[PDB]
Amino acid sequence: SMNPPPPETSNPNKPKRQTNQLQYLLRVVLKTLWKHQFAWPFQQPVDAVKLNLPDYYKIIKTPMDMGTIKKRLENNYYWNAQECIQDFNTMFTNCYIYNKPGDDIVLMAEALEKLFLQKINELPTEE
Ligand SMILES: CNCc1ccc(-c2ccc3c(c2)[C@H](NC(=O)OC(C)C)C[C@H](C)N3C(C)=O)cc1
Repeated sequence: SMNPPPPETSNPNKPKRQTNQLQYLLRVVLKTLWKHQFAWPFQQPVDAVKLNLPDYYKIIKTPMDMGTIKKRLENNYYWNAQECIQDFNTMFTNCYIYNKPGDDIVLMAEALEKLFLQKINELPTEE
C-alpha cells in the first residue's frame, strides 16, 4: 500500500453552491488545461508505486491533481473559487518541489501553469 489514498472529492457535511466563478473554473479553466498536450501526467494522482518513486510521498504531503480537482468541482466540494485555485497552485508547486529545472515534467507544468494564469486572469465577477 505504498500510495496514499487519493484526496477526498465529496463530502455530504459541507454546504454546496454553484457560482459563476466555480462554473468558469470547471468549464473553462479545468477543461482547457485537461485537453492540453501536456495534461496527461496531471490528470490523476501521482502513482508513486508504478513510477517506483518511494520518496515522492515522503517529500509531497499535500498531493493534488486535475482528476481530483475535476471531481471536486463536479461534486460541489468547493464553496469559494479560491479553494479550487489553491488546489491548482498546489499541484504545480508539488511538481516544482519534487523535480528539477530541465526535467520534461517541469516544462510541462510551466506550460500548463502559464495557461492556467491566463484563464484565471479572466475569472468572472463574484455574486
Ligand atoms: C501508463 N502510465 C502513463 C503515465 C506515466 C507517467 C506519469 C507521471 C506522473 C507524474 C509524474 C511523472 C510521470 C514524472 N515522470 C516522468 O517521466 O515525467 C514525464 C512523463 C514528463 C515524475 C513526477 C513524479 N511526476 C510529476 C507529475 O511530478 C503519468 C502517467
